[PDB]
Amino acid sequence: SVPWFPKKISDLDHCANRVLDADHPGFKDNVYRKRRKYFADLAMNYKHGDPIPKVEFTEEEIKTWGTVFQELNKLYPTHACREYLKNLPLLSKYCGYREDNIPQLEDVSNFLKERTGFSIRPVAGYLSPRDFLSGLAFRVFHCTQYVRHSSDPFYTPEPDTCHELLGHVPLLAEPSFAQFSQEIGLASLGASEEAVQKLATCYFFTVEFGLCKQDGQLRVFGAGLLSSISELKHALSGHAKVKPFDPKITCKQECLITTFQDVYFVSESFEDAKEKMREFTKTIK
Ligand SMILES: O=c1[nH]c(=O)n(C2CC2)c2nc(Cc3nc4ccccc4[nH]3)n(Cc3ccccc3)c12
Ligand SMILES: [Fe+3]
Repeated sequence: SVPWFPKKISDLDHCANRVLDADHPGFKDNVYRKRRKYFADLAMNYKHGDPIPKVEFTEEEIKTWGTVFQELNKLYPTHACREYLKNLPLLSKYCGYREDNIPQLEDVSNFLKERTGFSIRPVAGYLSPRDFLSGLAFRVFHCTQYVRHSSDPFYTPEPDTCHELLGHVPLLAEPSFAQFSQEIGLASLGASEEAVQKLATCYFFTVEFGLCKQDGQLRVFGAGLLSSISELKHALSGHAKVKPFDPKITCKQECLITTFQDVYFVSESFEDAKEKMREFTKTIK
């Protein structure tokens, strides 16, 4: 029968806590060790209704952010979709997006709440697909608060806060994107294991690695691209395989992690991607 799923936004307290390795940069770092523990604990003890704890980031952490931030910002005008470019300066103004400042999740959450009703919840680590997607049903983005190791600013084995803030947040501020995202979460609620994996894959090739066509040009809206200097350039380089976004086809595609994607999917628009998902979710309900 139907598995447990959240019925209200505070119900995410019951799944968001259901979560390093030696190959990771920073395994070797005792200070980074304690820091990550500190971030994980903040997420574990967060309960819905709490202000998200404000963090004093270290100078090393801010420098790492600045390095990623600076290089990525050179590429956004020519690579990011128009919605991304529209919202990014608003975040600069209202949430302190600067090369020399890491935005606080609480500010970003308040900004999004007034823009689309989206909000942030710090998450200690990787959640099951089901739990992660369930947050979106209440317009809750489960969001990492830690920073990648300073040794390698340009690669992270995992979503860190830099990826969340530069990759995800600007589009969550966009009504059409937020509707699309929430509908993925809503479709997942209490769905079968198979449906959840299918929805997770569609989410992956849209929210995380999606491309869209705007005024005849391919642009990027996927968060994983927008926080990855290499793959951002590669995705629009012309040497990449591209297919039309089509849920029944896209949900079969394998989600690669330790490498560039084999293929990227192109949505006509967020509205259209939304309409296709709606048609698709009917066949998996
Ligand atoms: O917890 C998740 N569970 C899941 O099942 N999915 C998949 C989509 C259903 C997730 N996805 C993302 C965010 C995310 N952003 C990424 C960017 C590039 C590669 C992987 C990414 N995962 N997270 C958050 C997260 C937080 C800490 C460590 C790993 C992942 C999850
Ligand atoms: Fe992500």
